[PDB]
Amino acid sequence: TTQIEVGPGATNATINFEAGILECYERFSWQRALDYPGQDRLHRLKRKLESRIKTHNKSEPENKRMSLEERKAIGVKMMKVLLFMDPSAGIEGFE
Amino acid sequence: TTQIEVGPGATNATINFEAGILECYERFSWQRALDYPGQDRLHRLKRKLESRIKTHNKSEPENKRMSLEERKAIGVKMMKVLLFMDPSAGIEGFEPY
Amino acid sequence: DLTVKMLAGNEFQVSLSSSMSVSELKAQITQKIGVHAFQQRLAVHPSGVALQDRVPLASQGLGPGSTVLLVVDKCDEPLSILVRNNKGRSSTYEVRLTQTVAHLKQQVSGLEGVQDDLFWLTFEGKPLEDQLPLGEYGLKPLSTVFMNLRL
Amino acid sequence: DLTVKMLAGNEFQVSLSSSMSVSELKAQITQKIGVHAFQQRLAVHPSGVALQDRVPLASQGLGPGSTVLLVVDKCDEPLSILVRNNKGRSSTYEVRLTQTVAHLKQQVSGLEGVQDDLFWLTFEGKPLEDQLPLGEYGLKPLSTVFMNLRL
Repeated sequence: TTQIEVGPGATNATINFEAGILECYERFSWQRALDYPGQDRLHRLKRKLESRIKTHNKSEPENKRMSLEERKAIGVKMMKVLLFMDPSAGIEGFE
Repeated sequence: TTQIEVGPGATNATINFEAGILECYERFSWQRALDYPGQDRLHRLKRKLESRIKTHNKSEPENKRMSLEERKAIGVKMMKVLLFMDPSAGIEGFEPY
Repeated sequence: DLTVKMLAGNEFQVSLSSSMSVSELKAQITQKIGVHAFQQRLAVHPSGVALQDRVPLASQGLGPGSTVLLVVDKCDEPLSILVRNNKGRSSTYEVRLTQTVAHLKQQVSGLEGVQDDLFWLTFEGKPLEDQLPLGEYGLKPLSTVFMNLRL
Repeated sequence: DLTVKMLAGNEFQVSLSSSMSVSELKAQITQKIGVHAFQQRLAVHPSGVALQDRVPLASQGLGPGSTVLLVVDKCDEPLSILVRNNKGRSSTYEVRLTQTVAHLKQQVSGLEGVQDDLFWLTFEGKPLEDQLPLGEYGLKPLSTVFMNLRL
């Protein structure tokens, strides 16, 4: 429980990161390994996520707006970089 | 909202999977990318998860008993194969594209 | 007789009848747990090397007592195809490879104004079956599906 | 100037003088954003290939106006070390590499019953600095840090 100071750019970053998180929950559920309590955490995160994307998009110009599926792709790349600790996964996540 | 029938072994699978999700939250957090509410969901997950592990470890034999840190290793492995939709070396030895 | 291991580590058996082809293996996995062939990603245990389609399992180091890894990929992402009514008029439909043929026929039915029981779809000569997923037929972006009327 | 790029797009600038060196780049980054050196994983952009601490930045595929990628390896896995008091008695301490030398001294104070400003720690000959993280000294499980008494 130790907080790390961040800047404004972390909001849109977290929305994308957690989009990728959702995409993993979903792929995991395909394996039929996601228990019932776990399936609820999947559905609620999607609910909030869609609520936050809809809220964030309006707060930003149209040319920069992104869909749930568009952010998933960015979040996936980001997660690959963190798991493999290698920008090659990768580059799209910016590093 | 459609559901998926799971099976008894889902409990253990989910603990490890989400243990890997936590490892990703933490690693993301050190990139100064995780906003404050995000860091809250990180720490909540860690608490919940840690209590679930203690509860689940009592019912299983000592050999297959896993701690949060070693479960993480398993969760990230799962995460790797999922992210690539490819068991093919996605977990064992390197292979990033 | 072969062992299929899924992401969670759960296993189940599949006995190969004859050819011992990958296609056959997938067909048995569909019968066993209901995962459509086009959604199955199979690999050798514990090397992780993916199975080769045009090669016999017994050739890839897969004999009795062996274990194959299954990863499921839903393939739920949207694509567009074309359905040609009897007249020759092609019209575009948005679909998902997971949607059933019956589901697609419902779209065609609504657009063409023809009751689903009064027609059947075909792709590359072979009939589409109502209770089967579209992914079953390897439909690609703008593949042409033909509509056939009934008496 | 050099551009440092982090996960999620955040950027900042670094000035390298007089000559280029990886060791210095990391020290520079530490001053700018406060990321400990030992946690820095630097890579060339857009290559993605990791820099090498030995070789200078100009002797690599790197130079002026070029971008580097920073990923932060937390390196906060708990481990145990040994600290030997003035009488030769060694005790174990649970620490993380991301905690400060000052925090380890607080742990040593309480246990050893000695004020922290009345001693300093040394590892492999060199002294440990209050403000620095334990990870800068490359401590390992059951490493032996020595206690030294002031006057």
